[PDB]
Amino acid sequence: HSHGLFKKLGIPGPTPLPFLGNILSYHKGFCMFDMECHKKYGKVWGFYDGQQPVLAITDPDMIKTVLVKECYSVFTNRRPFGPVGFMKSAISIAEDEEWKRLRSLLSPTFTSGKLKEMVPIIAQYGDVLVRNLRREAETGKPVTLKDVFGAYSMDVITSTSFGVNIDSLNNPQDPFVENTKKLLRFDFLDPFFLSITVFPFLIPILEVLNICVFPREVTNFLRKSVKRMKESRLEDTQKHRVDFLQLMIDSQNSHKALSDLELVAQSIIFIFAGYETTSSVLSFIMYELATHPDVQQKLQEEIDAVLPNKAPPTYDTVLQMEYLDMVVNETLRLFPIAMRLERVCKKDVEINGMFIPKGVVVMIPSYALHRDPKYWTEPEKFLPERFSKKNKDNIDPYIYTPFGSGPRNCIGMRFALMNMKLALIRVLQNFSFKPCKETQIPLKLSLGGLLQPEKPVVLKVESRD
Ligand code: HEM
Repeated sequence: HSHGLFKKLGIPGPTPLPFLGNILSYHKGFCMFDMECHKKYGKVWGFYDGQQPVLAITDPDMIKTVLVKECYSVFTNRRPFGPVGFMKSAISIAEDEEWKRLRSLLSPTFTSGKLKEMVPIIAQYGDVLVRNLRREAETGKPVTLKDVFGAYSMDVITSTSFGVNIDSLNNPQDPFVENTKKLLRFDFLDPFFLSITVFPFLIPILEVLNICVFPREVTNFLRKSVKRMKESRLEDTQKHRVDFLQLMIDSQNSHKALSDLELVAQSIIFIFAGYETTSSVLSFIMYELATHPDVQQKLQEEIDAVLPNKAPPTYDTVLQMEYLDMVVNETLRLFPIAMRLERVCKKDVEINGMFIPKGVVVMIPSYALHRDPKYWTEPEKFLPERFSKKNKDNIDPYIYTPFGSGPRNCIGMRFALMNMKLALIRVLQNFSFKPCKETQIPLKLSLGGLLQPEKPVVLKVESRD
């Protein structure tokens, strides 16, 4: 019962109930709870996830000392979350020294160089998306974005980690599409995870019963999948391509190296971390564009000016589109799908005047901060202008953090950005998007612990001649 803590330190917050902490307050989701506390406790506050104390911070400098300055020594890990199994060694779950080794070994995977080399691969599935989406534009019945984009997203993950070239959308069956599909990001407000937070003592029990938040079904398949390919597939050499797996294998053959269990776990996590995030953001971007016909027109003019007569998109060409970048960034402001960044304080400290005791989870409420009236004129509005070179000097890099910051930010950032824009450039060269009847306006965020549409986005899709 650390419920005494925040008053003992003099830190404001809502009143915990015995056992539950402040969880009952999650009935309206992480984001709405965060915005409420901000409005009423000011710069910093505390609360309890069961008996787990969590201190929220909104100070640009404070946030930076945590994410940047003192990542290495004090604020290195995220909070443990459930029985994790062999995935305990995935880079985004790993901790302290184990984590640093992996971050180092996997860094070259996401180089500028290696990114450029993957353009021809992912571009090839831009084509396929178009081909596909076209079919629906003829059908004239409203499109489901999460489905069209999920396909695209899966298509791109598979190929860029050993080239498993599959049209997911039309191959509803293939063993490989089915397993991966089931790799859905976790809802830390579902019945299961709510119980884990209140009875965290129940975790070691589950670990001993070989139960795991990553279903046995999918991970088994994948290890046994990666199995055949990793050796006895490319054990014949020739036509070596660029993909995360080879990239990781190449460091397997001459604090170095990756084990045959650690490599399987990164492979899985990349999917987990990339699959639904990419597809979701892309839905939010298409939503914004359809409910803002103007911005879409502006965007299609830029694309056409840079890439005349449907010319195929490229690396250098993509880094050159400033309005595209603006639209992507605005969308992320409004829908920063991680919602919060979190670090566990490993030892007593004081940071710009405020003392953090060992064991507290320090939490930065991204969704809140992105909508804070202090930094944003018209917070709730979709306005890409906000991110023009003529203004970007006015956005604070520790208020706007859709991919986090410091040494433990999204290692897949440049790749996510490039991949998404590629999808957009090709989709927008060919079609336009339009609100439907079944389109929700204004859209409504879920009650869950995911940032996602309450009801999946469906839009009218019109071809360009
Ligand atoms: C647009 C979709 C995506 C968004 C919004 C996104 C956002 C983030 C955020 C906010 C974090 C936490 C950073 C922190 O703790 O401060 C993160 C971590 C991470 N992301 Fe991304 N991400 C996206 C796609 C990706 C992709 C495509 C990959 C790689 C394939 C990726 C791999 C990771 C990994 C491995 C971590 C943990 C890094 C570490 O602990 O060293 N995510 N992501």
